Parts: sequence; structure tokens; C-alpha cells
Amino acid sequence: HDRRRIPLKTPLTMRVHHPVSLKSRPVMGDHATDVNSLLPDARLSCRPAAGSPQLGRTAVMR
Amino acid sequence: MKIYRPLWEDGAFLMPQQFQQQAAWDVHLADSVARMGLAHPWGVVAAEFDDSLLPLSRLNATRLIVRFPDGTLIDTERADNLPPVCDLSTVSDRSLVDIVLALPLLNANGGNLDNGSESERPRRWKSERVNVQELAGHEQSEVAVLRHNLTLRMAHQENAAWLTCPVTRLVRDAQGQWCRDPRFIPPLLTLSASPSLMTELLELLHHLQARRQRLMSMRRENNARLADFAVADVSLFWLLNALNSAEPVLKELLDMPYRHPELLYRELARLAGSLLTFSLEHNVDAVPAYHHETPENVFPPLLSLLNRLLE
Amino acid sequence: MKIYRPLWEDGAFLMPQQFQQQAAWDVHLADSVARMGLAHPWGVVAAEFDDSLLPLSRLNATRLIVRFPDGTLIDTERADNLPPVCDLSTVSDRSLVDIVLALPLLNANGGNLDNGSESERPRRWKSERVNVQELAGHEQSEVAVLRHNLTLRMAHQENAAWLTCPVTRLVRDAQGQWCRDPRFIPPLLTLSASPSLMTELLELLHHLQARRQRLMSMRRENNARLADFAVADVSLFWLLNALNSAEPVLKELLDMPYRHPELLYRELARLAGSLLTFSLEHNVDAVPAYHHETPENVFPPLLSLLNRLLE
Amino acid sequence: MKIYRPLWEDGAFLMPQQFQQQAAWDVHLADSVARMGLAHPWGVVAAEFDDSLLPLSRLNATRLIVRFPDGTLIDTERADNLPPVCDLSTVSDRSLVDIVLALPLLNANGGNLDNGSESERPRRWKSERVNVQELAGHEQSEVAVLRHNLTLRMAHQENAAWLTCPVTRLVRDAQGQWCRDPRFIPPLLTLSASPSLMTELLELLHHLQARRQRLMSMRRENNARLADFAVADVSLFWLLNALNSAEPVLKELLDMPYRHPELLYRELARLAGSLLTFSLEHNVDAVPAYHHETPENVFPPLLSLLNRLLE
Repeated sequence: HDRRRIPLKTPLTMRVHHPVSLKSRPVMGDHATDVNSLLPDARLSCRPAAGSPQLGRTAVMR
Repeated sequence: MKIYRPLWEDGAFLMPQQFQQQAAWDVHLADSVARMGLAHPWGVVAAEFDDSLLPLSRLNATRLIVRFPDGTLIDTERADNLPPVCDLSTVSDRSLVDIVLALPLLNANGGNLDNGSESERPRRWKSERVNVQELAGHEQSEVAVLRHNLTLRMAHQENAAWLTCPVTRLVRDAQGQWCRDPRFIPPLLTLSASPSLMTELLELLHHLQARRQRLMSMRRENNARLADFAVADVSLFWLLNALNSAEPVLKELLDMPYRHPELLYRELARLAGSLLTFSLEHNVDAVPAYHHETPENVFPPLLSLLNRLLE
Repeated sequence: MKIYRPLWEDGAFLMPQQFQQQAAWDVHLADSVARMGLAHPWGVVAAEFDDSLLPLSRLNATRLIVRFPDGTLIDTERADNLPPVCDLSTVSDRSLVDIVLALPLLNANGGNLDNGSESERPRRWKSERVNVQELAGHEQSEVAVLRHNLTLRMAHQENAAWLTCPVTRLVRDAQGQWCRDPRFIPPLLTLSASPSLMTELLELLHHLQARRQRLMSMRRENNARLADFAVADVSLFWLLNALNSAEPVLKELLDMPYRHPELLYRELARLAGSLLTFSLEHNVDAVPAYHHETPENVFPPLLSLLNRLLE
Repeated sequence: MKIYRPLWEDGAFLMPQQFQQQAAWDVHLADSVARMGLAHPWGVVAAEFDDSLLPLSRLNATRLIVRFPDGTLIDTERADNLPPVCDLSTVSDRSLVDIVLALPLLNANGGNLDNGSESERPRRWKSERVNVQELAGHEQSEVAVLRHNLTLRMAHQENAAWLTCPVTRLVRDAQGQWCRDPRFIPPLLTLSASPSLMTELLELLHHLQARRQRLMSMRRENNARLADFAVADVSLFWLLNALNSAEPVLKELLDMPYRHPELLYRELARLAGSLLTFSLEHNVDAVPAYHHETPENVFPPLLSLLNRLLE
């Protein structure tokens, strides 16, 4: 299992409704859940990234 | 039965045992606010009854304001409705009949609502389709509202899974028709809940002030002659001490008769100890100990004792 | 007003009247836990005004912490909005003027306000948007909040659907200049709301101990070997017995002036009653220490009495 | 500080800042009710320890119920935990060792404790998950509740935490045995939180009744001498009117050990102050004032005064 996050539901629905409302299971806040190196630096056009991380560049100690 | 403060997160699941364990904490807070000067299991304010059906064996309650030993306020003008009619044909006796008001005991571990026709006692009723106008300007709507499941009982049965708070007492008259006892005191919470006690206290006060005025009229303006002060006037100041230092407290308490009885006991038992040394040839402590939910053993003994000792 | 109570079960669902009635119920319990705060009605603990706006014939409030008879508590340091400017430029007749703090009566079929220009009945419940710090976290989100509708009115106008409580008078100084009354004890008191009385209570407490050391020292030659009776050696000891049991209690009702004054009525009245008998040839009986909306006729006559009667 | 009661109408999102503020306002109401009578930084209710482990210098708390000078009810029956004390011989003396209860200060931005982010300001909230059901039904589930953070620091370490409330005083016996002395008294909301004021009140009442019945028996010799008084009979009437008006209040205030001790102290002050004048050849008029921070500086000197003056 992976602790996923958002998918933002398109009506917020936690307006406390006067004319018609329902409870039994679906209650929440505004964001749900869904349970179900040696790399270089700032050079040009296309190969900066190690994808999302950027390390392997300032261990000058140990 | 513990009480848990619920935690209000954001982005979680709501469950009704956050609302219930929220709501049951404030009543327990108000209980411990109330138990800091006062020290008893509280009682009845303003019981009223109907008497028309009394040629038959039928009763009808009309207005109750009752508070139980767990801080549960029962109101019938705003909160709840009237408990139903009890039937008295199951008693042939002419003797004492004591009607208590009973509430089912609060649940421990699951199942407490009066849907389900199986024979179990601890219940709280559910009323629905109650049109409630919101205080915003809009229309009304059908909500569900908690109703307590009250009833009247007989106090000679077995009351093991209920609560007991006595209300009235019936004695059959000599012609067979039922009548209500004029001398019955439920466990009080405000002195305007039983008028005959107020009648006896009003009579006590005018009994008192004339005893004061005769003694004030027995004082001339010559406070010099000690010889006429050493015999016939050597206890009159002892008596005027006691009658002057306990009147304006008692008049204060009977101006606005809206307080708990412990205040009134703590004045009558103060005056009665002071007016016991003058005629101290009788029993040394006949003053009744206020340990009671039963004031019939309490206040008519004190008023009869003061009505003697003003002599 | 039929204060209902909601029922949360596994099928109950969310409405505004679910929460409004549960809000009102614990307000209503706060009166039912008062057995002395119902004896005297609801009070006033702080009310402070400005005088520099009076030559301009304006008037503006600074601090107002007032209990109202319906149970609603107002606090301009924990709620936020202060009442606006009371335009005095309609009073030509320069007699005295009284000032009340109004609050419009709750319509049980109308409601809150939306934009004001809708009806002819004045309404409570004004809205506001305040950035609120969420506790136990790191958010600052906007929540619509509640701030009451408070206006300062004169106590002579066409009274209408609003509660009242007075806060001050307006005397007219002989230069055509308004100012404030120096003697007006504010109505529905709760002790520390008016600072002028506390000074006179301090002076009374010291004036008691001024006489008491003299009455102590005049006895110190008697060697504690009395005769059986003497004409003053019983009238000496009453003025010790009436001070040595009301000094150490009245001392402790004066160090902490955060307390209802009804407890102070009963402790000055006993001291007055124990001294009316000590010297009387004029049929003078005590002032009535009853709570009222006008405490001008309870405490200042009692303070005039007790300075005189002690000597 | 600011408290923001929410507006309830048919627009708002279900934001968590409503419920925390609405629950925070009810504590302020329930404390303004409690300040109508008493005036107090709050005191303990029950504090009982276990003298089994004490040969190994580890102290534990079986039951604690206290309050705190901001009005925060702590129970160790619901909303409970407590860690023990690790070592005691870190202090090398007995008379200085005393244990306190500590609940850290309010951080006005942050909140609970969810990780190892140990700051210079501690937290006072936590989280926990337990099994909760109350509703219409029989099924239990799990929801997250809010539990306080308590610890047992000692008196002389620091005060960046709360403490301000002692609970005991550990001294050793000469054989290396730490044990609690009886002469320690916390600040008290109720009597019988300390088990050894009650014995030293019962011996007071027992010695009061004997020295009343003694002079009542003398008075039964003096019923031959009603109108024949002497210095013995006059001062006997003084002393008897001291004792008899004040016994029946004390028999009330020793069978309700659930009240605030102000009521006991106000009556014991009158009982002490009435009897000063009879042995003011031996003494002075020094009577101990009231001090709700260390009550052991008040009650045993007054109770040792009374047993001297009644003899």
C-alpha cells in the first residue's frame, strides 16, 4: 500500500446543506486520501536533471 | 463510562461518536461547576398535576422541571414532552401511594434507542418530522430530535434499572375518591416548588416580629437604673441580641424565594441554637440534622421547635 | 422558545439547526447552574467611557462587559465590535439624561442580518470575516464569525423590541457643558465595576479597627476578676462581642473584590442588627439590604448608618 | 485573548476552526459562572500514590484529579497517562524533596506533539487512538482523541513548564526509606483530598461537644439558680451562647466533605473570634488570614489556637 493524496473532488460538498443532505459514509475536509550519487549541475538545454533529485555535487569533505 | 475529548483534524473521516463524546463533556463540566458550593443530589422544580380523572384511577402530569443525580435536566416547556398516563386500578389499597418519576439508566456498552420491539428497558426515544425554523431567514425542515423516554412508577414495585425521584403522595379519601396529600415535600431545589412550606414560613415571620415588638415596647428610655435592670431586664438584652441579629437575613431569603434550601437551613439552625440556652432544661440537641432528601422529617420539626421557643 | 436537542445516529445528517440548538442548550444550562446569580438578576462588571468627546456633544464607549437577562454575555475584549457614536444633538432641555445599552429582541421567526435595508424590526446577529489561526496545526483560513448589534440609547425614547441595561447618567454643568455624574452607582452591580465604593469599604474597615483598639485598651485594667454584675460591665462586652465576630470575616470579603455583592448584604446586615439594640431610643430600624436595579438606596444609606451607629 | 464564536447559516464549509472556538467559549462561560461565588486559583481534588516501590526510589500516581489556574480540568480516569519518576537520590536530602504536577504553557501558534522536533517550548497536546461507541447500535470502531501531556518534575529544577501545584512531600526515614509525611497540604478545592485534615476536625468536634455538655451539666446545677446569676452564670451565658449557635453549622460542614473550604474557614473564624475576649489577658487579637496557595500556613495554627482557648 502507498499513502496517496489528492484527487480533488469537484464540488466541495461540505456546505452544511439545509434543503437536502446526506451523511452515512462520505464525509471529509477538502483533500481526500486513496489507499487503494555522482550528478552534475546547471548546464544547458537537456541533460541537467537527475529527474526530481539533484545531489552529488558538494560533498567536498568526507 | 469515560468521556473522551474528540480531536478535530482536517481531511479525515467524521463519525457520530465525535459529536456524542463532544456533547457529553460539557454536561460533566457543568456538574463540577455546580458541585463546588453545594453538596447534594438535586431534585424538583415546579411539579404540577391534573385532578379531573381522579374519580377514576387515572393521573395526568402537566409540567415538570426535574434534575437527576447525573446533571440530566428534564424540561417540559422547551426540551421534552409529557410522560403518559399511569393506571391505578392495579392497587385496591386505601393506604399510602407514592408516585416517583423514573428515567431509564444510561447505557454502558451498546444499544440505546427505542426502535426495536424486543423487551429491554434502557431507552431514549426518537422523534422525527419536526419542522424547525432556522434563525437565518429561511424556511423550516424535517430533523430528528432526541426525546427522553420518561414514565411514572409506583415506588412499591422493583426499581432496579431506573432512576428514582419522588413526586407526589396519594391517600384515598373516606368516600372512595382519590385525593392528593396537602403535606408532601419532594426533594427540593427551589422553595417555590411547594407552597405549604411557604405558608408556614410566612406565618413564622409574623410570629417572630410581634415577639420582637413586645420586647421593644418593654424598654423605657431610662437605661440608667441598674437595680431594675439586674432582674427584670437582665435577660431582655440577651433575647434582643438573638432576635435582632437573625431577622434581616431571614427576610432577605424570603423576599425572592428562588434559592436552594441549604441556605435556609444554615439560618434556621443558627437561630435555633441561639434560642436554646434560655430554656435549656429540655433536650440539649433536638435540632434535626439536614442529611436529607426527605424534608418532612426536617422542616416541620424546626418550625414546631421555633414556635415553642419564641415563648 | 422550544430549544430542541438533536440526535446523532448512523443515519442522521447535517443541518444548521443541528448545531444552533446545541449551541443554545449549553447557554441555557448556564442559568440553571446559578442559584445566586438568579437571585439577583444578570449584572454589569465593567463599563468605562470617554469625556473628551463631550464638548463636541458626542459619546463613545471603550469597554463593556455586561450580562443581559436572557443569558447572553457581551464582552468587548473577547468579542470585538464596539457600539458607535451616540449623537446627543437632539436634547435641548438640559435636565439630567440616562443612558442604556440596548440589544434587539430575538425574533423566533426572523433571524440574522443580510444587508439591513429590509424590514422595520431591528435585528441582532451581524456577520464578519476574520482570519482564524487553527490550533494544533499551521493554517490561517477565513471563518465567518458572530458579532452582536449594540447601540447606546437614552432611557426615555420609544422603547421597542430590545432589551436594556443602563450604564451612566448625564448631568449638565452650569457652563452649558455636559459631564458625568459622580454619585451614580451603575445598576445591576457586580462588585468591582464601580471603584468608588471599594474605597469607602476600605475606610469603613479601618474605622472599625480605630474604635476596636480603644475598646480593647479601656478594659485592660480590669485584671479579669469581675463582679457578678455591673451597669456598664455588661454593656461594655456587647460592643466587643459584636465586633470580634464580624471583623475577620468582613476583612476577607474585602481583599478580593471579584464576587457577587449579595454575599456582602448579609454580612453587613448582621453587624447592623447586632448594634441597633446596642443604642436605640428612636425606633430606627435597618435599611433593607435587598438586591435591586437601583443600588443607590442600599449601600450608601447602610454606610451612613454604620459610621454613626458604631459611636 | 480573542475568542471567535462562529456564525451558523446555510453557506459555510465544514472548517475545523469553528468547533475549537465554539468549544473554547463554553469553558469561559462555565468559569464566569464559577466566579460568581468563590475567588480562587483552582486546587487539587484527589492525589493518591503507592508506597510499595519507594525502597527503590520510584514514585507513581494511581489517581489524580486536579484543576489549573486557567480552568483546565485534568482527570486521570478519562484523558489519562503519567510517566513515573526515575531516580530520587539525585537529591541528597529529605526535607527538600517534593513532587509537583506540570502541564506545559500554551503556544499561541503551533500545537500538539507529533514527532521528535524538541524545541525550547514544549507542547501540551498529543494524539491517541482508542475504541469508542455510544450510539444507537452495538458496533465499536476507532477514532482519534486528544490527551494531555503530564509529567512529575520536582520543585527546584525549572519553571518553563507549568508546575504551580504541589501534590506531596517525600521525606526519608533513617533506614533509607522515603515516605510521605502527614503534615502536607496542597491547595484544596474540596476537603478529604487531604486525609489528615478530617481526623483533626473530628477531634475538634469531639472536644467541642464535651466542653459543651460539661457546662450544660453545670447549667443543670444552675437551674436552681436561673434568676440568681453570678459572674460564673453571666460569663457562662456568654460562653454558652458562643458555643450553641455554632455547633449545628459545624455538624453540617463535616458531613459534606465535597465543598470548597472557604465555607469551613468563614465559620471557624467566627468561632475563634467569639472566644478571644475571654483570654485576651493571655493573648492578642492575631487571627490567621486566608491563603489559598499554601493552606498549611493557615489551618493547623488556627486549630491549635482553638484547642488552647477551649481549655
